[PDB]
Amino acid sequence: MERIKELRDLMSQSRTREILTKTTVDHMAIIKKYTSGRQEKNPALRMKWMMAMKYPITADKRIMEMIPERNEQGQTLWSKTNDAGSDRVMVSPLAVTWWNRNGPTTSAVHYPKIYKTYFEKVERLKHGTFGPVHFRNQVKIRRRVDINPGHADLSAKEAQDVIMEVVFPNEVGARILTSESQLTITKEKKEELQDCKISPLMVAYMLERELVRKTRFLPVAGGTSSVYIEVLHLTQGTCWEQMYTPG
Amino acid sequence: MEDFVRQCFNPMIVELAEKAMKEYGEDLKIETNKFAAICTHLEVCFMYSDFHFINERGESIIVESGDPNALLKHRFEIIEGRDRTMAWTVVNSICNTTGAEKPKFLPDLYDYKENRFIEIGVTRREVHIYYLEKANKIKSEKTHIHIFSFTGEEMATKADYTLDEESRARIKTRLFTIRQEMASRGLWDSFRQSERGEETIEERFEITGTMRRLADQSLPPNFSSLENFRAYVDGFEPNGYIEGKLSQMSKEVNARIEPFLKTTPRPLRLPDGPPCSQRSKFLLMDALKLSIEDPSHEGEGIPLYDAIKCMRTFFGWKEPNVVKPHEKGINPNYLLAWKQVLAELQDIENEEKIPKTKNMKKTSQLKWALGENMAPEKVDFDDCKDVSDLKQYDSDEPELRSLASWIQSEFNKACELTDSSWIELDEIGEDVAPIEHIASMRRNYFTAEVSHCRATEYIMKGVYINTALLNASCAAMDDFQLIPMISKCRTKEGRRKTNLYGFIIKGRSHLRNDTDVVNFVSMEFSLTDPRLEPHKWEKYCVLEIGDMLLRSAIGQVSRPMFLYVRTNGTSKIKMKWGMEMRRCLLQSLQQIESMIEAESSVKEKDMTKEFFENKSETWPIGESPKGVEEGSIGKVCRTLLAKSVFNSLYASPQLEGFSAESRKLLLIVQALRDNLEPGTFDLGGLYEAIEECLINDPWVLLNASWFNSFLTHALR
Amino acid sequence: MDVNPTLLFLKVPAQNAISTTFPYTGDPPYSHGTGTGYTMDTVNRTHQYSEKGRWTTNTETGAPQLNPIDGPLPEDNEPSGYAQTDCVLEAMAFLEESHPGIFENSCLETMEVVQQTRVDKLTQGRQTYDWTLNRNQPAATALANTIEVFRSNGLTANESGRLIDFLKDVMESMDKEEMEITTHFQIGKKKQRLNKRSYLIRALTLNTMTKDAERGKLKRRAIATPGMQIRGFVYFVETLARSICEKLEQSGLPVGGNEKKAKLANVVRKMMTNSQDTELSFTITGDNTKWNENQNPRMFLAMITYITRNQPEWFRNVLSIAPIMFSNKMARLGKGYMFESKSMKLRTQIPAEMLASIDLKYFNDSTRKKIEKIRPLLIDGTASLSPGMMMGMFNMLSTVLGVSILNLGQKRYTKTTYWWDGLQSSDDFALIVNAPNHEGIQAGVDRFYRTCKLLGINMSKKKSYINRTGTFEFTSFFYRYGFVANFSMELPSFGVSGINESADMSIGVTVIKNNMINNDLGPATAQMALQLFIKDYRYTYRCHRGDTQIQTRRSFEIKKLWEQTRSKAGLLVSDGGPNLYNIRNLHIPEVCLKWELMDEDYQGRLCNPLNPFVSMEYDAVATTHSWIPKRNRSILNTSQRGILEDEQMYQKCCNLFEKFFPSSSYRRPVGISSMVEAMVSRARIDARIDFESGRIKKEEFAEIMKICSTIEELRRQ
RNA sequence: AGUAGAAACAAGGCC
RNA sequence: GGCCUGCU
Repeated sequence: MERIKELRDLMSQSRTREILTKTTVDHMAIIKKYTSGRQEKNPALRMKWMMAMKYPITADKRIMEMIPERNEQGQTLWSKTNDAGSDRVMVSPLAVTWWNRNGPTTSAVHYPKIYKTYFEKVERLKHGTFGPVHFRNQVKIRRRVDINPGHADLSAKEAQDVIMEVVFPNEVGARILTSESQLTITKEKKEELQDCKISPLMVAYMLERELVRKTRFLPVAGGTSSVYIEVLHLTQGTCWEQMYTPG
Repeated sequence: MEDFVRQCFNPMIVELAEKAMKEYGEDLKIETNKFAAICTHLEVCFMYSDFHFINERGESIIVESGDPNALLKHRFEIIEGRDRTMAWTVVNSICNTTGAEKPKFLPDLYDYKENRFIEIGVTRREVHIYYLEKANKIKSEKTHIHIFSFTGEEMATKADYTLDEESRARIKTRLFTIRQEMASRGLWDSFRQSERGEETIEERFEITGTMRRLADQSLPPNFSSLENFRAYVDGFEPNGYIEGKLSQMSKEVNARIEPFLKTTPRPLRLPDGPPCSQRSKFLLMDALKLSIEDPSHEGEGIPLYDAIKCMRTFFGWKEPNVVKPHEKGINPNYLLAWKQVLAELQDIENEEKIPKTKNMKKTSQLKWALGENMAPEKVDFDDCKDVSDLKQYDSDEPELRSLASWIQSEFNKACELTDSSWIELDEIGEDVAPIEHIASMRRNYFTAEVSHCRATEYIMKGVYINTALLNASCAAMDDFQLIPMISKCRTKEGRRKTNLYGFIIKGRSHLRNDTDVVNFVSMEFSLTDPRLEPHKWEKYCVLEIGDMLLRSAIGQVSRPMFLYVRTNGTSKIKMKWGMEMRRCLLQSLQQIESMIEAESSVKEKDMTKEFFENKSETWPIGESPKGVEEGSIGKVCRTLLAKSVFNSLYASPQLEGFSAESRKLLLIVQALRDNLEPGTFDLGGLYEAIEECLINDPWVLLNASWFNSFLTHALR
Repeated sequence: MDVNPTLLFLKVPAQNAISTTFPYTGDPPYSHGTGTGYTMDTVNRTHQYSEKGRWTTNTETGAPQLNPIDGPLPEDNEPSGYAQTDCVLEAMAFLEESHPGIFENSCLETMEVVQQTRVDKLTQGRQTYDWTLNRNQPAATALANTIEVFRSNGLTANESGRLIDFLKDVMESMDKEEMEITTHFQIGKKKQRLNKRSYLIRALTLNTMTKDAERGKLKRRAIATPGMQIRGFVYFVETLARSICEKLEQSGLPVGGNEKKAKLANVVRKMMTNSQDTELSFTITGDNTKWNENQNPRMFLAMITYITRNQPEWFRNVLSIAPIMFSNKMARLGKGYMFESKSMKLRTQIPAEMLASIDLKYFNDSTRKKIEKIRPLLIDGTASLSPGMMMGMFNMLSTVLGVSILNLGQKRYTKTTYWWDGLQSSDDFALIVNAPNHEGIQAGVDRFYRTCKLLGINMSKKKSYINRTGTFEFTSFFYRYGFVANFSMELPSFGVSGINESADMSIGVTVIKNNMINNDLGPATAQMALQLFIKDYRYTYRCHRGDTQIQTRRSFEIKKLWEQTRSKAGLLVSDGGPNLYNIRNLHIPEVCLKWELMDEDYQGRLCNPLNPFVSMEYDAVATTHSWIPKRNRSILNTSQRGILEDEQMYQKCCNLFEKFFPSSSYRRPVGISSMVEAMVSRARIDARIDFESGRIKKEEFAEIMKICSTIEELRRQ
């Protein structure tokens, strides 16, 4: 209802009507990357250079009615000048910090579920036990090891199929979950995601983070367990080995 | 041909057929029977669905035509001929809603009331064979398959015909008419045979026209066409062609190995010419500090008030006068600029509130010294063609300069300790692991040995100056700003102290490219007379500004006080890299810790404590007139820190080129020192590659001299 | 004492203190003005290493071209570009013989990729030469412009959505008598019409520029960027070349750094130790001189034709078009030249297009000679560059040729006591030669060099040296009985990246962690790097601890936030909070590390999806600090000012499409249906199934269907 | 002048 | 003379 009237509104104007009529779905991606903005070759130089300007960041126009134009001391927090090729306005970093001290507040109960792998790492490090460090020549041999702790033993596309099935049931396409392991993963992750109001895209990236396994070729010495490769920086060195038992 | 399929079939049907064919890449030009078959299939499906609207509850009205009604219901949803994505989306949605079994292959329609999919096919052969073909193709089959024929006959599963008799008879008659009419021209002959060939698609990437001709001009010289070259390659057989032309090739094409012995290497030739002069952005070993003993942290303060306080602690100012003129600019402008800075400082002091950033009046003196209106006017080439002096920008080799002794003494001074600590690093999480405690102890040793070092003071000066210059350039692209050069140190007793080295007057800084130059005027206090090493002060105008009475046993010396005034320029890239000079600490102490850990592997215990306290081991870190002198680990740390700091201060393309081309030679020499029988193919080329980078950079020339000394002492 | 750090090498071996020889703490050299002089130098030089070839006049572009293939064999040790077709084909044959079925399997994989690739893949690239504007534009923008021009001219096979159909359109455009593009003036539009020859030259041209931030060289170099017509063919050829390389143990190009080190260690172990007592072993640390200038695309076509033997003709054609286009490639000279007049005190800019007619009175002797020598090859403001590759673009295939040369020394093909092996990545190699005597060692080295000269590959004798096996160098990896850490190469990556506050923090800690894992960064060095990174982070984003009294533009808000919070240990460093990072926390994001210490008010305000700010793998938790920095905003003064409105409208349409298709952002949409058609069909079916069993009921369902019907009526109209 | 080093900056353009 | 722009 709300979508179709907006579609009619966009189709009313000649330019947007032509864009919709001539642009095919396949090219939808291309036009989404169509931009005059060139990727920066020296981001550090610009960030050090841009941070000395007034209004060096950009924000949605909503900020104009959610944050005051000036704080108590009279410093500008945002400007009404739009970005180059966007409806977003240019705002200063004081708008961020202000939002962090006087902006709207919400319940962050979902975030521990959103980035649950990172919280799992936090809690495993918190409950870990250290031991004596042994100084000795480390024979570090370079091997391909899996870095993701919560790997479900699914490939990128094999996992993405489950992601689409659980998050976007009607956009799956022709693919049917052939393996019963994928099927039971779908059952369980749909059972626990019956009513979770967070937008589907963060759910998809949740489940990519949790399910997809990743490999990397690194110099390892001992360990080789997925939870021990997590703290390889902390447990191995050129001349020392730190005994550590992740929680 | 296509005139037929367009004239008989509805433009809607043919348009959908074109969409369907071009979806997979087929062409109606080459596969016409496929186009006609797709049109027939689409029309049969639509007329199967059309004019038959399901009423309120399960049963359907066979309406006379599409009627305007509140009953927008249809007995079938048409999945055929939408798109792969859209057809599968509809299939998935309706399957999820009604729970019907998902069809492994795209069906044609979906009947709602009976809640099942239906597949419709038109067959040139007899219906039964095609029916059983799609039955074996469609297993897990709960869908209702209905099959028609161009001749007309029908079949379906369970002998079940979902559509009523009259509508099916209409479809039969339409197919019948199509067939006899198409035969009336006789294409039915081709349609009888094309069925089995249509289903599979052959890809047809072909080279023709222009791109074909180009293909005939991209081959070896003795080939006339791409067909001939491809045939030759296909029939190619290895018959010892490499060996034959190796025999034919001249023996002068060789890689003869020249042995590399002790007497082989030659001392690098350094350029000859006038001695090189100082190019750094500030005085390093000649700087003087005015102190106030301010208990305020690295940024807790207003730079202008700090500068005023530091200048009010010193008494003995004199009417400034020129001592060492610039010799190529206007010295009166420099003197007047210094007096203008003094006047502006007094003006700032008298006012109520100290401004955080002060703008300097754009007088003639600062206008000349900061290079305003110096760039030539940009003109179109059509307006300036006959001007005699018009020519390309001067692009020649930099002027040659001989090495001078001052740079080596400056590097000596940069490695000595001082009575002040120049580094207070940020905090880090409390150490919980034993390795974290070891790292903290090693880091404390490093900072204890490095903090009191002139290289670290140079790091602080460069970071502060470049940060201030970049921030001022971005904030005020038009105003001449006064920036006091401020540092802050910890005396050995623990008290805090603020130090003023001088002032920078920054001009207009409309910096577009990373190489765009912002000019500034640097004014620095000093006690070193410019008449002792004038060649080092080529671009400086040195004035005499005061007198100092420093504590000495011979009464009190009452030395003079000069002010080195010069014009310099910097860039956004140069300023950005000078704002990150603290990576020199990382480089030096990473090398030191790498050495410590290499020695800690052989001896099964950490050796940082022994290395730093016991002062046991020593390394060659310089040469004295008697010979090579070795120093403890702390001197090595300071020397590497100074080397990195001077690499950052004296960066240049010459330095990079020399570093690479001399690393090659140093590794060759090291291989010689290990009895690895090293060899070379062209050593003169390597030497000329090393020597082309030594032009005028004092740092690069000093590095080349160091390499010559290393070659002299090595290889013995 | 006269301090001399170089003397430190009198006790510490060079490889164990090599980081001292890398001046990577100062600014790298940058190019300031034009890059046209370098381009003319490159064209003249690559035409000088092949001057003994055959001169031809291309019948399509009318341009002069030089063919050194099967030319006279070199009689000197200077760079040569006279590769022998027989030698290259025989090297390929022996490479296949030593690895049976490699070419067939690689061809199968490339065929599957070719048949399953889509046009959208061409959007994953950096600056590409948009010929419609004669300018470097992002990959997506150039692709969109090319698609629009083709659709306007009538080449719509790309609507199929397959990359190969786009290549079919590219080829079909070559046979059009005259195409039409659009030009903007200083605003409206103007239709310009290009002949067949003009379009050919614009499609065969590569845009040149100068390479900045190059470490280790005194002189600046010129690099090139291709157009959009040749990038799909290049993509397919690169797919085949990488498939071949993955199956070769002597190639290290497609793998990472640690994999390169593992390959080098394995080859050294297999060569030196297994050699018997009498056998001598040597290692050559070789660099190739003028690698690209002597790589002729015709030899690449020969290699492609050999590899694709006994394959479908369409596959051979589609994989052969790329070398065909690089053999006829043109180079755009560049920006031009800036002239100065001292007496009248003015400056002037001349484009490179005028170099073919400019009077040579304004140039130096060097530039005058360059222009005089290159003028014969100038065709419509571009220079013919047939003889050899400009820069890379076939690094995989060049590595394949190098690995073939390496494999020609298995002792099955040398038939002599000497033999060789090693590793080779484009323009760099390590060669281990084993032979019973120094005579045999030198004979093997000479034969390897001479065989390289027979394939157009030249050994740099000034940058190459041979020593005994056990010590060598390869791509700045210094092996001394085991690879040694080189922290200097990684030093430039220890500052704030410049993405945003959260991204910069995560990237810095992740870089420190990774260099601790791979590059042997010490614990104390890691702690100091963390401290320095946090200092630079606070000073760059004006986010100081808040307890400090450093006055900045952002300091008032930070102090008030500091005073407001009760538990100040939960504040992010960007909010003026303390640093809790250490060696044990480098793998944990800051938001999660400080999660249980945040105040509920601060935690909710920071991690709020409603914030108007949010729009080398590093983990990052989305917060208000994930903002996006402003844009260049220099568009407003140029003729190309209408791109901003087009971008905004495209974003509106794509956002609405996502509103219709939720998964449009997760996985890219596929389908030939126009956007409006797909949205309307989805709306119809969704309203259908919602009315039947869902939120919708009959009246509003009918209203939605009426709106859809009028939308389609407007579409057709 | 100064930065810089094989070509540039020392502001650009529109009224 | 004011305004516009600093990777387009």
